[PDB]
Amino acid sequence: DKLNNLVLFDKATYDKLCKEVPNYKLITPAVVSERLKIRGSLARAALQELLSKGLIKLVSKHRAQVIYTRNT
Amino acid sequence: LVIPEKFQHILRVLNTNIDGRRKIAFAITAIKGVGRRYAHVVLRKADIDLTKRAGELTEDEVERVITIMQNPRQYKIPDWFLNRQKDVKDGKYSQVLANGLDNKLREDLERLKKIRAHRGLRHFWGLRVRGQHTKTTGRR
Amino acid sequence: DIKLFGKWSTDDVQINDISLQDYIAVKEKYAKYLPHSAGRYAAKRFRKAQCPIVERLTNSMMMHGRNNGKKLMTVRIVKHAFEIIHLLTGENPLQVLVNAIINSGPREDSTRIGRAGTVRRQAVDVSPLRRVNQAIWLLCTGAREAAFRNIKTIAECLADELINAAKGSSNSYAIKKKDELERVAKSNR
Amino acid sequence: QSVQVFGRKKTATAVAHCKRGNGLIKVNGRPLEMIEPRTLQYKLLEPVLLLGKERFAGVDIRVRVKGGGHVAQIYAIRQSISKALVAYYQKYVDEASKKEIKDILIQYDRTLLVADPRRCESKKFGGPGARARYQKSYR
Amino acid sequence: VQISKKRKFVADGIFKAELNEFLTRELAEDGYSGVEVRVTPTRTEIIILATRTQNVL
Amino acid sequence: IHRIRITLTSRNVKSLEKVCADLIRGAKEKNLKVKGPVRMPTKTLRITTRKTPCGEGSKTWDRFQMRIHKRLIDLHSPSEIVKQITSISIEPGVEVEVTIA
Amino acid sequence: VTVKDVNQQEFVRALAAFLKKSGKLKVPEWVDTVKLAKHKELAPYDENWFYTRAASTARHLYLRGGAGVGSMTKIYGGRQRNGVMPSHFSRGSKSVARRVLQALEGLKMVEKDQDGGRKLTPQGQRDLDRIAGQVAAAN
Amino acid sequence: FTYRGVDLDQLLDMSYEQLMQLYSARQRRRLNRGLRRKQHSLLKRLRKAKKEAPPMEKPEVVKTHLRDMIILPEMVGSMVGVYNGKTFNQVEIKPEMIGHYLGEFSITYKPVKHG
Amino acid sequence: HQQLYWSHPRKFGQGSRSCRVCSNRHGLIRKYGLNMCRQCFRQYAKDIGFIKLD
RNA sequence: GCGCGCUACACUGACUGGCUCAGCGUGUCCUACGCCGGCAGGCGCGGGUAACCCGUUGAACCCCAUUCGUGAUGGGGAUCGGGGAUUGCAAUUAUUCCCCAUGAACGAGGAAUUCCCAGUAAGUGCGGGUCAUAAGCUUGCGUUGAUUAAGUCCCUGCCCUUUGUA
Ligand SMILES: [Zn+2]
Repeated sequence: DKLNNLVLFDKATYDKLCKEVPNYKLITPAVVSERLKIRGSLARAALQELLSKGLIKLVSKHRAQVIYTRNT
Repeated sequence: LVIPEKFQHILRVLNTNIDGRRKIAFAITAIKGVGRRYAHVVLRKADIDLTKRAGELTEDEVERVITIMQNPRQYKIPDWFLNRQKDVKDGKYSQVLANGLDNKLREDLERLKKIRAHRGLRHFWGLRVRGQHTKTTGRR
Repeated sequence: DIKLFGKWSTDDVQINDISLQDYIAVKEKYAKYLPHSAGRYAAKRFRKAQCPIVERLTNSMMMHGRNNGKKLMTVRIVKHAFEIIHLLTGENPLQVLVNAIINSGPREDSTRIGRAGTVRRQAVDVSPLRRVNQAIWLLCTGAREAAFRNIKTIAECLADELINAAKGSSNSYAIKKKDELERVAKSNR
Repeated sequence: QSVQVFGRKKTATAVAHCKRGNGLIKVNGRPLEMIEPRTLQYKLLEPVLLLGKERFAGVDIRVRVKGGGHVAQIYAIRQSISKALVAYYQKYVDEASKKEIKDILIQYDRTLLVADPRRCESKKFGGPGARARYQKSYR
Repeated sequence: VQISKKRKFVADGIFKAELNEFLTRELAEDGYSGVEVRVTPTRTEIIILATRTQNVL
Repeated sequence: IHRIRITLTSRNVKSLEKVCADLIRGAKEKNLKVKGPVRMPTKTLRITTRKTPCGEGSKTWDRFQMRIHKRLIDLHSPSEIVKQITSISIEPGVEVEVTIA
Repeated sequence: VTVKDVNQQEFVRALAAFLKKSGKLKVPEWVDTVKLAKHKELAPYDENWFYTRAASTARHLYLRGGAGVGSMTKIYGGRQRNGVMPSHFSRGSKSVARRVLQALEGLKMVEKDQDGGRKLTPQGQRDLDRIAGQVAAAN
Repeated sequence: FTYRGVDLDQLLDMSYEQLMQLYSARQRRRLNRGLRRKQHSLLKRLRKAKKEAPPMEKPEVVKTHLRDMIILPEMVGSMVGVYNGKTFNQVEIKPEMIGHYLGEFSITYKPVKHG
Repeated sequence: HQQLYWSHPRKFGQGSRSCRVCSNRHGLIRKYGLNMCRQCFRQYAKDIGFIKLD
């Protein structure tokens, strides 16, 4: 079916990200975009911003797959 | 990243429905007579940040993009980019947009059909006009 | 000592079934730093038995037309996949791979005896090598196919597939196909 | 005081010049870690990890690579380094030490000392490749 | 100006071939067997092997 | 007497090796400084044409090879001696080109 | 510490940043508009591509000497995709390579060779080897 | 009427040189390479055929095998019989067709009707 | 007359070239300056010096 | 309406930038270097009848960053409008080549059917032949590099031996 994903964050999704993302077993642009109904670019930008704050660890960086994870 | 306060969901520019969701550089390719190359240079010449989404552009910015798209020559866009370089009638350099390109095409087709030039006759019959084999292929 | 990608140990890994104990290579004397060997393991018969199971996986990964000789990229797909595996489940990825191949292998197959057009099959046993072959083939086709036209990448799709396959989840393509093949053998007998 | 040997894979050739010194490791004037196909960096570190740095202590090797392709060059250079060391530990050390190196290198992978002889097979008329033939249409 | 070794060795080939074709069509009747050409910058010699030389002279 | 070089070029290997060896041993016995045979890359001329005149068959191809073997021998000897040593050595199926400086 | 001792990816970015900071590199009028080859579909994304290209050109000229406009056009060549026709190797733009070399000559980093090509100047070799120094220092 | 922002009345008086750049790249190259004898011979025939004609009635037909002649401001108004391989096709050269060839206005093959 | 007999230019093109043997202008081998038809070359290959090895 | 094929249907992917490796073999037409043009190309002056110069043949996939986000979309580039160059005496039924614009079918293909066992299949470029202009063709060369089999006469044919035949 047609997948109408959100280009920009809304308040109902943005507060949900800052609370819940921060603690998932595996961190990546794919699963975040799929679960929260986000666009690929915004979901990829969100993880970079969370790394700048310092809530999430970068496990390995690459072109194809960037893997993130919760700390402790 | 940040929540948009006044996200213009649909843009109404040059009698065209532009989707703000797509990034501005590729967003304006939806306009006929504008490709993925001419769009880029137009935005770069107006010194707008291409990173911005088409939905979050201010009134003055989109108005600048329209006025620089209409009259390219004034804003130092080179001669070799213009869609219409040497116009058969008046012989000037211009970039023709949606309605203009459709009007100019049907006019150019009419001009060729008027004089009974081979290309005109091949156009009027609904055949190929670049001299391909029309036997084996090009069905319907 | 020797560790896969210099960060995964090959001593803490354990084989379950004795049948495949000499047909899954990953052990002390087969411990390699990378999957990429460029050996002559398809030179004659029963030589690929001595191929590292990680190499067999990354070799069977570069399958479809556009990626036929693109090994250097399957090695990094498997590297990322192994990292994703470790992040999700916690324990050694090589154990998860072995568990996946142990579960995924069909034990009783069906062979064609009769004419073409009509279907008439005899249910027969499967050799330990053929069990390993089909297991790897099914895992890769499940990964590949699952991630073909959707956003999740091949790396996390292969990981997801091996997570499901290792703990015998019905969601795994490899488990569904094994189940069906054994059910068809059960239908014939 | 020095020895000079070649490692070969397909049409790739890597010549390693081994002399005495401070455990220097350079290929075409570049360190191993700075070689372009970084994905296979470990393949260059194979001979130095297997034997241990202590054996390389009193040896400077200078490798120069020509011909072949990227991975073929990687297999040429990693073969050349090991062949250079065993040649040096043959000529200016006891044979016992050379055997103590050789057995470990062979026991890991035979490719490190013995060259992979197979080459790109000749193409024949009637097809695109050496075996494959063009499509044969009946009616 | 001088031609390449490749073109030169080819040229000598055609010379041999054409000379043979001419000699065959001329001395067929006198059983022309074969020819041998030795080349020296002083002067190049052509040696005709035929059944009855008395006639070909 | 300065730097005469001798370029021996042939299609046969045996005749070329024989004649060049004779030139070398002929020069060596006279006590002349000689730089030995410099073997250049063998030039292989390839022609690949259809077997058939008409063009009806299974599309078979001939493969015609032509080999050119080139040897250089260099002498530091006088032109008078070089002329006679180059003169004596003649063979049908070798081309000799002598150059000075 | 030398250019060969450091990573060649980070080195270009460092040298590009230095060439930007100098603020005396004569950029053409058509940087905003023109492509970088016959076979590129779009203009380069980065606004400061001229500095990265200039940096790359200097690094190439450091690694081997006697490199003309033709050689530089051969360096920045790629795969021309011809739609339904199969893809062939296409060469870079000559003008961009010429203007880059002219612009670097402007800095007195590169000068013309008596043999015919262009070699890096001792001032250039200094600058390049210095940049390598701090790129190495940043680990 | 106008061609490339130039009305016909000053196309006529305009000389051979500055007419070159007004035309498209192909014709410009052709005029740069210069016309041979038969092209001039045709022009002479056409200007004579026009000169001898009445001022009201159209010039008498000039027949030709030259399909590869470029239309010039001189040739506007002329009656040209262009050879199609079999027969001659009569064309009145209008002002609007000042860029093309004669060959384009005389079709060689009959349009295909299927059965 | 004199200016229409062989008047058409033949500096280039398939008509300008011809086989050195049979004067045919089809399937012509013009590599290494052979300048000979493919049929004629196959006949004269042996005595030219071209040999069939592999 | 059929028969060889080439490009695709995308995220193991496109796009932009950076990094780093060939082999066969051809040049009286092969081309370095300098200048001008966005580009196709335009001028000027050199080397090579060739392990000598092009050339250390800085090739492409691939490798490492950037942007894109399942949307007939930044997949795909067919068809069409303008221009600007090179061959050639001559380019229209457009010879090739470049630039801007236009943005079709195509979401892996029914019955059916081809080719192939290791440096093989396949992906991927390069040279030769045609060649004034010139490769979606064939003929060669490297480059990255597999899955499955070490068997059978079931289908399609083949060889030998027995018989049977109008
Ligand atoms: Zn002939």
